[PDB]
Amino acid sequence: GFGSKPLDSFGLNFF
Repeated sequence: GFGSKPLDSFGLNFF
């Protein structure tokens, strides 16, 4: 997603 977490479809996961 986009945010401070590990992997997501858009890189690093949202909050």
